[PDB]
Amino acid sequence: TSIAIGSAEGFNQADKAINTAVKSGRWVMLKNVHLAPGWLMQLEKKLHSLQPHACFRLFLTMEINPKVPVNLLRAGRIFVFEPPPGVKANMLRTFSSIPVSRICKSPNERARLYFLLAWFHAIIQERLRYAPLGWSKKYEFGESDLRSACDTVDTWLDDTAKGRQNISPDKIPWSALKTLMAQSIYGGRVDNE
Amino acid sequence: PAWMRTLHTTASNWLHLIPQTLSHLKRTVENIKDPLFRFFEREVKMGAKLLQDVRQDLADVVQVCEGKKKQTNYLRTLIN
Amino acid sequence: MALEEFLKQIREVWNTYELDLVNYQNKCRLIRGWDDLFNKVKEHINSVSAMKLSPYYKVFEEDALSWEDKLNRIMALFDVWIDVQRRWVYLEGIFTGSADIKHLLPVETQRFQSISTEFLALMKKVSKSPLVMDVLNIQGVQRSLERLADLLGKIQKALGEYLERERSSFPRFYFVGDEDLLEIIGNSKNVAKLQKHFKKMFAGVSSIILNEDNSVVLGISSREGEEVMFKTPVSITEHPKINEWLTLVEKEMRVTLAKLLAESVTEVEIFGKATSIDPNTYITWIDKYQAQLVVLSAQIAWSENVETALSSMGGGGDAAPLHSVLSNVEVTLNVLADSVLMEQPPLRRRKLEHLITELVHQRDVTRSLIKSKIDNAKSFEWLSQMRFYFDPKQTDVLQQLSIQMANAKFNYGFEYLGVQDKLVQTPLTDRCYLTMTQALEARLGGSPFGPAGTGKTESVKALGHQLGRFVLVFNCDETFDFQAMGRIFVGLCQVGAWGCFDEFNRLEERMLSAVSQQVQCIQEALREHSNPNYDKTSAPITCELLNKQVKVSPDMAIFITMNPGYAGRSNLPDNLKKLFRSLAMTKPDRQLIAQVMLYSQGFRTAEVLANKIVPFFKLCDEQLSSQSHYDFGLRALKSVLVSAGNVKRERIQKIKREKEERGEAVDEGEIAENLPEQEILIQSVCETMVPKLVAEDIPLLFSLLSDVFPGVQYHRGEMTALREELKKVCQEMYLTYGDGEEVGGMWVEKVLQLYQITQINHGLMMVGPSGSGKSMAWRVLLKALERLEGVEGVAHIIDPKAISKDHLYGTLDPNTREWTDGLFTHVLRKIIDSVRGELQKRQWIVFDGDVDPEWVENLNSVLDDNKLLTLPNGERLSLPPNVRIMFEVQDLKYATLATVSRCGMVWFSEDVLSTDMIFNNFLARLRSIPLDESPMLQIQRDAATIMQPYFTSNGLVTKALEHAFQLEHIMDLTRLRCLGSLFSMLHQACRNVAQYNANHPDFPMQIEQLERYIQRYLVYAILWSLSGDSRLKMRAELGEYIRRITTVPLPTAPNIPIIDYEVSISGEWSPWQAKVPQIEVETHKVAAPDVVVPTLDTVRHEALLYTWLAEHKPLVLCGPPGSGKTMTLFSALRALPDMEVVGLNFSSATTPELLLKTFDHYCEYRRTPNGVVLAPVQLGKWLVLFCDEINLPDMDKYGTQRVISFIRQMVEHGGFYRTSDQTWVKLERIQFVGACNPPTDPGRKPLSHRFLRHVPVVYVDYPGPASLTQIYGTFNRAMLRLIPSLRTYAEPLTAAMVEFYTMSQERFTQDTQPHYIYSPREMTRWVRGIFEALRPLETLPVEGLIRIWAHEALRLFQDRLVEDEERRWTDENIDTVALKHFPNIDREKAMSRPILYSNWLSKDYIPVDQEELRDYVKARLKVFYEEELDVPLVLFNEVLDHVLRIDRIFRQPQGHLLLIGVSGAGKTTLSRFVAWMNGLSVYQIKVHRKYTGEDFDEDLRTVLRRSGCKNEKIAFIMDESNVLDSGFLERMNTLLANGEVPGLFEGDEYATLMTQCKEGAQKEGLMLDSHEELYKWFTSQVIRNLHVVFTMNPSSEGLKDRAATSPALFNRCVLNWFGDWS
Ligand SMILES: Nc1ncnc2c1ncn2[C@@H]1O[C@H](COP(=O)(O)OP(=O)(O)OP(=O)(O)O)[C@@H](O)[C@H]1O
Ligand SMILES: Nc1ncnc2c1ncn2[C@@H]1O[C@H](COP(=O)(O)OP(=O)(O)O)[C@@H](O)[C@H]1O
Ligand SMILES: Nc1ncnc2c1ncn2[C@@H]1O[C@H](COP(=O)(O)OP(=O)(O)O)[C@@H](O)[C@H]1O
Ligand SMILES: Nc1ncnc2c1ncn2[C@@H]1O[C@H](COP(=O)(O)OP(=O)(O)O)[C@@H](O)[C@H]1O
Repeated sequence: TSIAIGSAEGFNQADKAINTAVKSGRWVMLKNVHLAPGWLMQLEKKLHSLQPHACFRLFLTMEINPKVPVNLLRAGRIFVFEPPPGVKANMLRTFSSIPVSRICKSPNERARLYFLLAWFHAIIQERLRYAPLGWSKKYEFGESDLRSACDTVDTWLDDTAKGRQNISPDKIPWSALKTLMAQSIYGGRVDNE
Repeated sequence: PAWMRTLHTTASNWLHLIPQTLSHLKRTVENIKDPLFRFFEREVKMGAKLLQDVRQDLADVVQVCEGKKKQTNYLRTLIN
Repeated sequence: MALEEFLKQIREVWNTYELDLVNYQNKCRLIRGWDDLFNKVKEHINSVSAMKLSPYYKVFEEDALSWEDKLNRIMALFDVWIDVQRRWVYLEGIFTGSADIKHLLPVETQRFQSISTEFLALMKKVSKSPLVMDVLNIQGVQRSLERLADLLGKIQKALGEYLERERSSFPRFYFVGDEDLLEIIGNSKNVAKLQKHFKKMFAGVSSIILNEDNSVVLGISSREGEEVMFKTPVSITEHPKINEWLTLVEKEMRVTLAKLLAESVTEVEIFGKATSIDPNTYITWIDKYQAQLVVLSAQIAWSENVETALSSMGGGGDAAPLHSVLSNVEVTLNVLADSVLMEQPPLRRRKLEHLITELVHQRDVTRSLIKSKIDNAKSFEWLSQMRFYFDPKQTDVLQQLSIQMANAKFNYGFEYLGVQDKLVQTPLTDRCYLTMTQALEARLGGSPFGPAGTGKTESVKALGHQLGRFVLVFNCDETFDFQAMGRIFVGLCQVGAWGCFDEFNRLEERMLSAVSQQVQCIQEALREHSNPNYDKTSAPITCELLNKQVKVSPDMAIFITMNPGYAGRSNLPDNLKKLFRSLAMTKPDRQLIAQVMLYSQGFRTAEVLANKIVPFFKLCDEQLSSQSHYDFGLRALKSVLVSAGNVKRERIQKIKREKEERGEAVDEGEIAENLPEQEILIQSVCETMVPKLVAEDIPLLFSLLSDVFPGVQYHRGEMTALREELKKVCQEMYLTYGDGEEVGGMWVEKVLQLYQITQINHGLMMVGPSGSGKSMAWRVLLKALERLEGVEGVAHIIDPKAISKDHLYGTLDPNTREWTDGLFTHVLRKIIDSVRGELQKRQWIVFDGDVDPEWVENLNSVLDDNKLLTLPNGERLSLPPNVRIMFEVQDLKYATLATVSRCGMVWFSEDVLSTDMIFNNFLARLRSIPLDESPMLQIQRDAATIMQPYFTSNGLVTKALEHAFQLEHIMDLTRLRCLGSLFSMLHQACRNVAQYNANHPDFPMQIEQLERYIQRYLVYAILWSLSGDSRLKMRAELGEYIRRITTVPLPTAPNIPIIDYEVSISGEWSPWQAKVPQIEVETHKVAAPDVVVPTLDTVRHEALLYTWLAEHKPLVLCGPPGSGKTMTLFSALRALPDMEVVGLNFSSATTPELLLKTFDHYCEYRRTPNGVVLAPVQLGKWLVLFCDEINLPDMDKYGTQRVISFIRQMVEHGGFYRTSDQTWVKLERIQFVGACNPPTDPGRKPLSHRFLRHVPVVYVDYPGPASLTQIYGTFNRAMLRLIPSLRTYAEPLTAAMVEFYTMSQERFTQDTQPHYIYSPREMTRWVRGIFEALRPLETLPVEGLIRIWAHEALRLFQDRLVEDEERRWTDENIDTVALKHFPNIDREKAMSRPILYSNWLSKDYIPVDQEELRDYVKARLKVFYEEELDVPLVLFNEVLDHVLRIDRIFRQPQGHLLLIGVSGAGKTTLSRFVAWMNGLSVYQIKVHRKYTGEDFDEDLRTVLRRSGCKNEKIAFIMDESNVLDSGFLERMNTLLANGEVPGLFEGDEYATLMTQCKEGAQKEGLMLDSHEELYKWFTSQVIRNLHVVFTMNPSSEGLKDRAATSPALFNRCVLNWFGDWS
């Protein structure tokens, strides 16, 4: 049960979902909980005096914000999500996120296209670290851009390759992918010539 | 006070560093037709205004640090 | 006798006038012809006033008087009846046509049956005798109509659920408010009333076409008159239900648009694949079909031609038929350009412009395709374009057309868009199209972000219109919460419409996170709709919105346009950002948008014009001086290009008219060839940009024009008729009018520029410093336009910052989801509805006040081209063409680029309104308007003649003002503040002359005496107006300068300044010292609160305040705390018996609500023919609202004090707005006096210049050492008369007092501690304490007097000290001062360090021994333990000191304590012990976690009831921890300062309090019956009985914060620093 924090009915849904899941053993995720620190303190107090089901899990997804209560941080286990340390780590994360069955489809060139996409994403995200030289500003090149690029690659490869096992590299729609990534997927965030 | 004396010395040194005069450009019937003059007049105007404001503020700070004048809200904010 | 003839005419008209009645479905006879009746009533009222003007009026006065009353009554009745009738009509249609409402809502159905019976009975009575007077003479008719209106309103408000269900029935009703939805549902039978509501439910359908029966819908029409005729007309008789035939109309609209598109494509296939096109055939085809249809057909033909050419070239080595496509496009473009070069009908002209834009885009695309050597139709260089494919073989007409971009495929929605302004399709609108279509194919939203003026909101609209979608634009703000956005989403999903939520980042971050859920579920529903596995035969795709299953239409989409570069905007959560595909729209291609715009408008030199005009705008941006109101962006180029097209059309029409009237020879080609397009563009550029320019930038911009456009000159038109109207209006308004370089020429030019801007922009801003003539400019323009065009001008002036944004725009109730209209919303909706003909008048909504993004960014869609006021409840209000939105501001330092860009600017400088103009206005008003309401007029004329030489250019007043601007004043000096002060003082001089004439009927003032008096008083008033708010040194400086520069006789004193002299009525200077006698105060009146020892400053300030108050002019007293501002004001008001003063104590949390509570208590609202008037309950008395801390109220982040804006509106405009019903309330018999500390003091803010313009400021400084010596020597001489042996010690003692005071005031300042404020208040308390000690004693040696003096010095100057060294300094300096001024005394006897005084061991206040006091306190503590509180206390010396101090304060009237010290030091326990000792009952508020402001109000009511009605002495002990909100501190501040909270007792609570006060007064033996006397007695009792003891910790920043949050804690509470135990 996924609930986005921020509204009073959102708090009611969160309370009801937690009360149901601590008995049924289902998972409850609450997003952007950093926007309600007082309700976070109340939630920590509620969680301390509780004996939930063995399979119950409560995920609280937030941004790193000093307003998050300290007692909640001590009560839970913290996982920090941030850009991967390097190109190799970025490519490993990309290859882990993308399902194997998606890459290993009918065209044998899809694997190489996905590898090139992963390398491009890793290079761009690593260039983001050097803010004035790698880019001009800290662009939000993230997972959404990678997913959109993968969807575009899949769409245009299935369009060009009508279920064939192999497609000649000359026939791959390079212009389509390049233009859509430069103008729509990655170039949409770019506001600099 | 220690911070009062430190700010007095700093403001006196800054007043020594910053220049004191900047004369505005003179308008002429043929000077206006020159875009270079149309830009340099804006440059000198902004520079002179900022210089006058900064010099007045630093003089007020020095006056406060010697106790000659009382602290105001703007003077308190500037000193802070 | 013409008055009698006209009265007889009116009598005959009203005796013959009958209500025009028309039958209503055989139910009743409804009144018809409201406009004629209202116009007749207005005309007759104006005629009666015109007769009141004449003198002969008297012989008929009473009769005419009687007439107006009847007339007024008529108006009043018919100001309600119409509304009633209208309401009933639609309500009837809801309770009769619909059968489900009786089962759903039976109770108010029966209620409406009863009210309908009453209404039909009344209508039958009217039908029996349709005479207007006979109807007016019906008993209780007015009350009956008001009761019917109230009941109808309650029923109408009780119909929300039915309206929601009906919205569910017809989804487009989600975009219609409850009022208009009720109107639509009720008036379903009478279709003619629904025509004004179709614009809110459809994109381009503004009205529908019916037959003569109004039973068959033959088609639809747009706002431009374009009509679409249905192939299958919709029959209303077959489908009586409103929603059913509305749905049929929408479906038939789509079907007929599809069929007409098919026919148009079949027709346009001829023009395609054709080498030469006949212009006549193309024009016939264009006229045959709609604008969107002809553009779509051209796009389809071009796309199919390009596809065929690419299929032909697919071989690679084949020929290139793409050149054929380019040639056909160029031929058609040449035909279109030739067509637009000659006169065309406006609809065909817009069609031709759209076709030119589309074909220029097509030509560019084809040239790019040829240049890229494209030979395959599957090349992405062709696939990335927007391609239109038509399939005539498709059975479903709605699916015959497909629009494809890359892999994205869309179906045309076939929504009728009317004639929409098409956007040049530049490269960024192509990139925008590509990115947004990619987002749509992924079932995501679109997010074009970037600065403002880039195309984000229109590019979204243009893409939606290109796909034939209904795009709804929403101007988001912080009030778009989860529920409002969810309901908007429900409406969009059910309709199938595009939602463009602009300024999306203005929502709260929590609200964005919450709305992410709805966006995600909507996108999931859309994605499951896209899968081919889904079949429409199955259950429709639904999503979970607002706990409801809402069907989702595949045509729906969500777009958000935002500018992330604004600071203070919300950050979208990542889970919300991942739902949208973002695109940076930063640099629009302005060169192409111009070139294409000028090409489509008929300019032959469009390329040269664009290449000259875009760099010109860049040059203006980068070369003109940087101003906050300058905008040279895209919304300013498109404003110039549109104006250029309009000006070219006007010039062509003018040339044709000249040719017609001079011979007969007209040729379109000759005119087009010989036309100065350069001059047209320059004229538009000037008309748009010159008004905003500052004085120095005009020559720069004209030099830029000469550089970029050499040889062309801008000669502005001479609007002779408008200038004559302006001259007449200025003459009747006492305003100076001038032509060119004459006095007032700049102002008249500014007025003409404002008139020019009104015609181009529906949003205006008059930007300029206070007193630059903006208000007079637009008022005179409105009156002149009314007199010239004959269109009545109505102006609604709104102060946007004097009220909250909720009160300005409206409030959505979080519980019942009911919308309450704000001020601007109510005004705009009333104009739009046009119940009383508001659409036939020129409506100007002037936002006079400060502009900040928070309130004005809600007007982006209004001041844009959407012209829509978007509300959170999904309602959109279209701006009528006759409405102008005006912003009269003094600066734009807080407005953003989005606001500045959307509005036309007129810059008023202080040089526009010269001082000669103000002098002329003053002199004309003096010579024309009598001061009494004629000997007074003759006196004014003579005085104006005498003052004429000095009120000239380079005169005495002008030079004096110029010199005074160089001095230093306690407040910022403005010209109009000084001028208003001077004019008020001169009016007072004229009134003084009139009073002298009245006092001497036999011998009135002669010419020479009047001249002498007026000249001397002019010098005196210049001194007191140009230097009143400055120190004595600056007053002396101004006096010396005037003596240098004046020729008026002046006092010949060698050193006494002129400011020390007054002007006697005999025309001679007389010293002020002659009015300052050495008075002898009574012994029992020593240092009393109302006793004033006259001094020079006292008498001068009293005279000045009397001068300013007698004119009812609001005024301000600025000075250090305790200087004597309140004392001087009360002493001056004592000379004005017809003025009742009410004291308000401003704090940092003060809002206009305090003033509203004071008005609700001391004043009343009454209804008059002219509106609502708020006047004091007392008759013939003027209420003086004395505000004590005017500059304390909090200034927001945009530099505005809301209460200061409220007071400025109430002074400048003479009233305010009631937000309960948004009704203008006019103040009567109310004036304003304010008091404040200098703005440089901590916590004080500088007052607005607009506010300061209306309030003269007088600087009341601390009395000098000589003045202090005089005042307190008089007090000490009065006091020491009790003991004769001490009388000879009156002179030294005072000196010692003064000396010590001065020393303390020099040693302890606010730099050390915030509460280290020493004032003559301390000296008054010193005299009071010594007098109280000496009063019971019959004899006392000098040593006892010195001991009392030292004790009082310790209690006043040492109790507040924080550090020990300060207290040691105080002790040592008291000793030294006493020895210095009292030598040869027993030092040890009078200065034994334990200086203790107490009345516990005796009847009198005599010195007490420390050990005896300790034993007595021990015994009393034992009794205290055994009775009240059994908490043993250890007694040490500081405890004895503290209990003595607390007893001292508890024995004083209105004695409040502020005990500051560490928690656990015993402050509360000692306070309770002393209160028990003195018999006071201890009251403490029991604060818990649920303790709110209402609980504190109840506790305050209990305390006030006990201490004011029951005569019970109460010590109210309050801690800083008990304060949970700032309202606690506000009420405590008011109670501490005044002794009564104004809004605490309201409703039945006030009645109960009045009954208890009457009982208490009867117990005391007083005869009080009136509520005012009862409340005054209650306040006196509360003052005498309630002692508030405030305890807090010794915080550093907390004390400074409290010094502003609760000022009375440091002025009315004695501060005791207990601190920590030493
Ligand atoms: N044409 C005129 N000739 C003479 N006096 C004028 C003229 N126009 C305005 N004034 C006077 O000059 C003063 C300016 O008032 P006005 O209301 O025009 O100023 P404003 O720009 O609205 O100031 P604010 O920004 O404070 O509202 C007033 O005394 C006004 O009556
Ligand atoms: N391609 C274009 N062709 C013509 N006018 C355009 C074009 N792009 C923007 N405009 C105009 O620019 C102005 C600002 O555009 P708009 O989208 O309202 O701004 P914003 O992006 O700040 O919301 C409007 O007058 C709009 O019609
Ligand atoms: N001429 C005077 N006669 C009597 N009291 C005076 C005189 N001048 C100053 N004072 C004292 O000055 C103080 C003024 O305080 P107040 O009237 O509250 O002024 P403010 O509102 O400016 O603080 C009073 O204590 C008053 O007795
Ligand atoms: N002189 C004293 N001797 C003994 N106990 C004291 C003394 N002064 C304060 N106390 C203690 O203070 C406690 C309550 O503190 P209180 O008087 O309420 O101080 P505060 O209100 O400043 O917190 C009492 O229970 C008592 O024990």
